[PDB]
Amino acid sequence: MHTAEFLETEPTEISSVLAGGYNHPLLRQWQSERQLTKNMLIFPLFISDNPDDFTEIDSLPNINRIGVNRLKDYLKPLVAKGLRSVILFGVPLIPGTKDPVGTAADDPAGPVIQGIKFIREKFPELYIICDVCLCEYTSHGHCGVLYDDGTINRERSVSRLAAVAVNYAKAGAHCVAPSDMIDGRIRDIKRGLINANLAHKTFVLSYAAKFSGNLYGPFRDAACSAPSNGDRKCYQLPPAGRGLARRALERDMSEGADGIIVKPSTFYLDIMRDASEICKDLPICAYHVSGEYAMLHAAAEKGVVDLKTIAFESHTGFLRAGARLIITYLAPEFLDWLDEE
Amino acid sequence: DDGTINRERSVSRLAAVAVNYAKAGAHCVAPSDMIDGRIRDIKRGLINANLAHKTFVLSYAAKFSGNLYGPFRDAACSAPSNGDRKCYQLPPAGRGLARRALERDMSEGADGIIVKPSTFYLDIMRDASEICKDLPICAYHVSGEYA
Amino acid sequence: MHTAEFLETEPTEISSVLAGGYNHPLLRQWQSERQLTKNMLIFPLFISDNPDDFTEIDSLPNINRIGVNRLKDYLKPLVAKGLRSVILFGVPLIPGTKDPVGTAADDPAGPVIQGIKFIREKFPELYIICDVCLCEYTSHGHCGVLYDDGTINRERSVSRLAAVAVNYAKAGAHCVAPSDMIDGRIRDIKRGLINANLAHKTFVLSYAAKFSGNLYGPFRDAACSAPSNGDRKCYQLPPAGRGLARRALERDMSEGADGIIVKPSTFYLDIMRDASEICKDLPICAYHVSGEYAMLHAAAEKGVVDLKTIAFESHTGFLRAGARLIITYLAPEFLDWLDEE
Amino acid sequence: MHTAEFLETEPTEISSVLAGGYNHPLLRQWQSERQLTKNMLIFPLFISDNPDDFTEIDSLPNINRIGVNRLKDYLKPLVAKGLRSVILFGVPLIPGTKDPVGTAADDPAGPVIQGIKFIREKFPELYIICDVCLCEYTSHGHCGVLYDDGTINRERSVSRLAAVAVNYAKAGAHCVAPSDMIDGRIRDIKRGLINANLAHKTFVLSYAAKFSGNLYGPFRDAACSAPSNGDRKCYQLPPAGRGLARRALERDMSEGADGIIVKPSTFYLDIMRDASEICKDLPICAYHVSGEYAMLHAAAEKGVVDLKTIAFESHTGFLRAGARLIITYLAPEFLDWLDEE
Ligand SMILES: [Zn+2]
Ligand SMILES: [Zn+2]
Ligand SMILES: [Zn+2]
Repeated sequence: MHTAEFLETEPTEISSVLAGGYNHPLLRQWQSERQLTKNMLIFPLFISDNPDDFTEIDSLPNINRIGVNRLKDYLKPLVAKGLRSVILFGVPLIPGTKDPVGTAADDPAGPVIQGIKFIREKFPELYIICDVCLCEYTSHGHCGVLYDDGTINRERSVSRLAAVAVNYAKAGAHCVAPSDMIDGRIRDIKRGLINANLAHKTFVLSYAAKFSGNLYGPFRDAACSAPSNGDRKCYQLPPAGRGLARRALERDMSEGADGIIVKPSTFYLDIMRDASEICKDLPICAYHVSGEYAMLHAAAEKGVVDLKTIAFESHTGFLRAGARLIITYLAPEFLDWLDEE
Repeated sequence: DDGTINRERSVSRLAAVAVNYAKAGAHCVAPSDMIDGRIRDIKRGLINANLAHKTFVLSYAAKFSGNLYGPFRDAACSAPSNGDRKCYQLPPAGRGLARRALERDMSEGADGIIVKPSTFYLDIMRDASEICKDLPICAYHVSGEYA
Repeated sequence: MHTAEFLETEPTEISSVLAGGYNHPLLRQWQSERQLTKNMLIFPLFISDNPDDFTEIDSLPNINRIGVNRLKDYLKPLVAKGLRSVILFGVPLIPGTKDPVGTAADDPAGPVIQGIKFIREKFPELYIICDVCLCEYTSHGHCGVLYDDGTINRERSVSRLAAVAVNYAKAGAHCVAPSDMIDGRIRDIKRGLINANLAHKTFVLSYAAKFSGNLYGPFRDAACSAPSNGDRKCYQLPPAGRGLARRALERDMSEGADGIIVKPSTFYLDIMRDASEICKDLPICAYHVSGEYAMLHAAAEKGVVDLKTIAFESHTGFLRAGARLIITYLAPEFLDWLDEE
Repeated sequence: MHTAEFLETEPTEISSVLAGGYNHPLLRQWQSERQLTKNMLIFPLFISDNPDDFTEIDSLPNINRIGVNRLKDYLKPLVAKGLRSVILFGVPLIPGTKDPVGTAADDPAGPVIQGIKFIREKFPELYIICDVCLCEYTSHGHCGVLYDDGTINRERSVSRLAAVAVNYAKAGAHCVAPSDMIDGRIRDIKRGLINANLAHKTFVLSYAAKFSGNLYGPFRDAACSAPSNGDRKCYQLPPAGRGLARRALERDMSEGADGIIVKPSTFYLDIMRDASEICKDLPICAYHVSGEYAMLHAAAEKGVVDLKTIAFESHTGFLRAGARLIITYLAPEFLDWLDEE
C-alpha cells in the first residue's frame, strides 16, 4: 500500500539555516530594521468652519469634522497619551467661501490658520503640519488654478500654493506638506519660505509620490474635496508609473523637500522602497489613506481579518518598506496599543 | 516530539512528494512550507529522478506569517494544531531574512520565486526584483487580501 | 575499432541546471522580461501634398504615400484592429515648396498639420506623434539650417526646429519626436513648449541615439529626403560611437525628453541596453528602420528566413534589449498576428 | 503669408555640445571603443568525408564543403592575407557513419581529426578551433544523446561531449567550442581536459549564450545538421530569455570557460553588452550566423543595402557591443578590406 516516502538526504548545508534567527518572540523584534514608536505617528485633523462642530464623517470610521471650540477637548487626551504631531485639513462650509483661485486657502479667519493659532496656544508642544493645496478651497474642486480649457495652470497654481504655504508658516505652522502634485511647486514654496525668512524653521514635507486611485473615497467626504471637471489623472501619478514616481522624488528632494511622503501606502510599498534609496538621507513618511483605512475596517467587520492585528502588520509594513513616519487615522488606537506593545 | 519542526525529516518528505507529483505529470512544483533547505533537496530529488530538466521549481521564497490566510484555511482545512507558524514563516518585519531566503532558494535551484502575501509585501517584491533579477517573480494574492 | 567514449562523471551540480525553467511553451513566455502588446506599436504615415494620393514607394514594401482624402479609408481598419498611435512624416511635392530654411515645415496647409487636423477629427482616440525635422522641407535635404560652408548652423537650426515642434503641438499633435540630431535642440523645443503653455500636454519623444548608416535607403525614397551637400555623418552618431550615444541619451533626458528612441534598432540593440540603464525611468522606443525592414522582406523572399517568424524574433528582441515601444512598418501585420499570439 | 518662424533662444549650454568630437573621419575612429583587426577574425570550415570535395552549399553564399585534399589550396591564400584562426565543422557523408551516440564525433579517421592533423602540418601558425557537438554525427540530428522519450539525456550527453572535446585536443586542436547548450557540459569538458593534462594548453570557448531561432537555416544545409524529433527549444535559449542567457554566462564562466561566444550576433547585440559586464575579464566572441550572413547577401542583391558597407557596420557593431573576436563567413572579404581600411 501507499507508505510515506522519504528521500535520501545529504548533511545540512549551513547556508540553508535561517531558523536560528527568529525562533523566539524577542528575536522577531530584533529582526525589524525599525521599531514602531509613538513619536512616529502623525494624526490628521479636519478643521471646520463652524467652531462648534463635531460632525460624523459617515464614510470615515471614527473620524470627525471638528470645529475650534471642540479642539481642546479632543486633543487633550490624545496628547496626554503621547501624540506628538498633527496634520491640518481645512473644511470651510460657509457658502460663498470657494472660488476659482482658492482665495480662502490662506484666509486668516479660515479653519486652518484658526486651528494653527489655537494649537500653538493650548498645545505648544504639538508639532503642527499643514496640508498645502487648493482642492478644498476651489469651487471646481481641483488641486490648482485652471486655464479655461479645464487643464491645470502650472505657474499660476504654484504661484498660489507658494503663498498659501508661506502664510501658514507665517501663522505658526512648523511644517508644510504640499499634496497638489503640480510640477515645480516645491521649488516655489521653498523660495517663498526663504524670501519670508521662514525656511530655517519650516520643515517642507512633500507628497513627492502621490498616486491617482480608488483609495481616496472617504477623504473626499471628510474634506468636501471631490473635483468638478473630471479626473485628477493629469497631475496625480498613474498607478503603474514607477519611473515618474522615481523622477518625482529626485525632483522634489532637489527642489528643497526636507522629507517625503508616499501616498497611498500599503498599495505602494514598493514605491517606499525606491524612495528609501533615492531619498536615503531624508525622513520618509507613509500616508495610510482614507480608503486603505476604511478597507481594513470593513474586512475586519466582515471577520476577514482582525483590526488590531492587521493594523500592526500593515503599519510595521511601512517601517519595513523604509518609512520612519506614518500619517494614519489609527493614531488614537496606536497611542494605546503601543503602551502594551 | 516537542512540537517543533524536524528539518531533515521534513525536507526529506517534501522532496519525495514533489518528485512524485512531477512523476505523475505535474510540470511545476511550488514548495510553500518555508523549511530551511527544502529547495535543495527537492532539486536534488528531481535530478535523481531525471525530471529536473522538465520540472519548473517555483519556490515560495519569501512567505510571511500573518493575518491574511484566514479564508484559505477554510478552503483547504489546513489550520494548525499545536500553535502558530511563526517559527518557519518569516516575521512581517523580517526584511533581512526574506532577502537571505531569496538568495538561498535561488542558490538551491529555484527556477522562479513567489512573494506571499502580495499587496502587503510589495516592497519585498521590489527587493526580490534585484536579488532574483534573472528569474520570474510571482505575486500570490492571498485569500485574506482577496476577501 | 572506434567506439563511443564516455568520460567518467561526477554528480550534477544544481548550479548547472537551467533547464527546469524553459522546457514548455508557456515557460518561454514567462521568461520574457516584457511581452509584446498591440498598444506598444506606433505606425508611421507618409502624408502627401496631394490629398488624393495613395502612391507606391517601390523601395518600401507594402507602404504608400497617402493624401488626406485617402486617410480615413486607410486608418479605419487599422484602428479597428487595435492601432493606438501613429507617427507623421510629411512629403510636400508641390514645386516651390522647399527652401533653405524649411519654411513649409510648419505650414498650416502642409500635409502634417493637415493630417493632424484630420486625424484629431475622424480618429479622436488615436495618439498623434509628429516627427520634427527640416530634411523633408529643405531644398538642400539636410536636417537643419546651413551656414554658407555647407556645415549645420546649430543655433539657427534649433531655433527653427523649436518653432516647428510648438506649431505641430499648437495644431493638435500630442507628441513631438525630433530626429535632427542637432546639439541642444531638445532644450529649445522643451522651453518653446513651456512658453506656449503646451509642455504639460505634449510628450517629447527624442531620437536620442540616432546613428548614421546604410539602413535608411527606402525611407529616403518615401519622404524624398535624400541630402544634397554630402553625408550626414557630422550630426548623426558614428556607428562605433557608443560613448557619444551614451552622452546623447543623458543630454536629451536632462534637456526634457519624456521618452527616447534608438534608431536604428536591430543593428543597435546593445545601445538599447545602455539606454535602459541610463534612461531607466523613461519609456524607450525602438525604431525598426526602413532598411532593416526591407532587409527582412528580401531575405524572406529569398527563403533565407520566414517573415512572420523573423519579425517576431526581431521585435521581441527590442523588448528584450529594454524597449517598451516600437515604431515599425510591420504594424499592420502585428495588429493581426497578436490576435492569435 | 506663411513665413519661417524662429523661436527666441538662450545662449548655448556647453553640455549640449557633443559635435566637437566627431566632425572628422579620424575622429570617428577615435570614437570606437575598439578597432577591427585581421587577428580578430575566425573563419569557419566545413570539412568533408570525401577528401576531394569542394562542394557548393546552395543556401550559404560563397561557402563550400571542402575535403582534406583540397584544403592546402583553399587555405594558402587566406593565410597569406592574414588569417590567424579557423573553426572546424565536420560533415561525414559516408553512409553508416551516424548513430544514436554520435560515435563518429571523435573518429580519428573522421573529417575533424583529419583536418586538425592536416592543418597542424601544412599551417603550423594557424590557431585551430573545433566546434564540439553531436548534432552533425547523431542519426537523430539533435545536439546530444536522447532518452527514449525524445528528450535530451544530460549526464550521458555531457559525458560524451567531454570525451569528444578531449579527443580533439588530444589530436592537436588548440581550442574547443561546445555549442550543444546542455546543462553543465563546460564543467565536464574542463575536468576532462584537466584529467588528460591538456587544460593548460586548450582554450575553452563556450557558446555560453546560444539562442533558438530562424537564423540557422543555411548552416543546416552545409553541415547536414537538421534535427529529427522536433525543435531545439529545450536546450537552446528562448529569444526573449535574457535572464537565462545571463545565468548561462555566469555558469559557463564559473565552470571553466576561457572565453564566451554569443550566437546569434546582430540580433542579440544587447546580449553581448550583458556578457561584457558579467564576463568582463574574458574574451567575448560574436558568431555572425549563417542566416544573418545570407540575409545580408539577399538585401544586398536586392539593392536594399551595400554588402561591404553593411558588413562593416554590422561587424563594428559586434565590437561596439563588447566583442573582441568574431566568427564570420565574411572573413575572406574582410581579410582584403582591412588592407585598405
Ligand atoms: Zn488637492
Ligand atoms: Zn531630418
Ligand atoms: Zn549541435
